[PDB]
Amino acid sequence: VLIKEFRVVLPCSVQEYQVGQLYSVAEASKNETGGGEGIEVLKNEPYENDGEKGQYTHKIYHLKSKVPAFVRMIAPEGSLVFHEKAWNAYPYCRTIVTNEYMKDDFFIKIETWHKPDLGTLENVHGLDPNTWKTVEIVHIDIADRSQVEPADYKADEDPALFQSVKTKRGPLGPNWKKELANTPCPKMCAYKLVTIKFKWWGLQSKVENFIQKQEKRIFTNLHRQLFCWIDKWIDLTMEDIRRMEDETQKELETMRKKGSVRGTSAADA
Ligand SMILES: CCCCCCCC/C=C\CCCCCCCC(=O)OC[C@H](COP(=O)(O)OCC[N+](C)(C)C)OC(=O)CCCCCCC/C=C\CCCCCCCC
Repeated sequence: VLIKEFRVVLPCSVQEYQVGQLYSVAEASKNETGGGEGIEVLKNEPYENDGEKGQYTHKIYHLKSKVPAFVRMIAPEGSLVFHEKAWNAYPYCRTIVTNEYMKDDFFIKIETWHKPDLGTLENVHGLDPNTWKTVEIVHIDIADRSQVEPADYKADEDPALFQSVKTKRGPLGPNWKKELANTPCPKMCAYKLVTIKFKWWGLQSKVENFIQKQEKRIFTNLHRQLFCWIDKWIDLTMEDIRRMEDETQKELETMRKKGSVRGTSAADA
């Protein structure tokens, strides 16, 4: 088992992010879908478990050629399908990724708190004090080029080179964070606690570390994009998002069937 907390500080409010995250996840999902691989949405509906209200989503990721060669080698044919269930009770979210073949020996749990600060809160998820001390804290800086994998870099998705037309939140320079700190502009931080378990003798350490590395990468590219697409979603209402999600669900079903594979790829070459 491996636990890490990823902190993503953004130049936007917690309120704006609720819309921004959904808009960005919808677009990022389409960018990964095609040629038999990609995202499939099974459910996206409201819920009210116990005394909690929120949005529930059930999605399946088809990652045949997106996983590294070593994973295709050990995985039975047709088992590289992953279910992602998420109970989004924004500003809080609980997501769990599972795999049918792995049953209980595999899971990716992502628990996120969205707060109006700059990633200074400690143990926001209130984990056991001693356990918390063994959790690695990863600070994701969407403006830091060094945190981007060369293969993923795109100058048109570089927040360090982009300026919003509708908010004027100019290009994020090296010291944008400290600047924002003393700039009473919207600010927030997503504390994403990721707990990974991959029980498989001989590969546990390797696979758990691999998945954390990939979650880091996915969080990094997604939020860099989220920021650069800010003019696309900054003026949207939750209602426009629910309309977009309905359209997206349908567009995914069709994309996944046609064309070739597109999007992010992982390789332990
Ligand atoms: C033997 C049989 C088993 C073999 C398996 C062993 C090998 C292990 C290899 C792969 C296993 C891991 C697969 C996990 C799939 C990755 C997706 C993921 O982990 O989704 C969770 C993240 C964080 O959850 P969230 O609540 O923050 O967001 C959700 C927003 N809500 C709540 C509104 C819905 O969701 C997001 O960021 C959403 C961002 C959307 C963009 C998705 C990009 C990923 C698509 C392709 C990349 C694939 C690379 C392969 C490596 C995968 C490792 C991660």
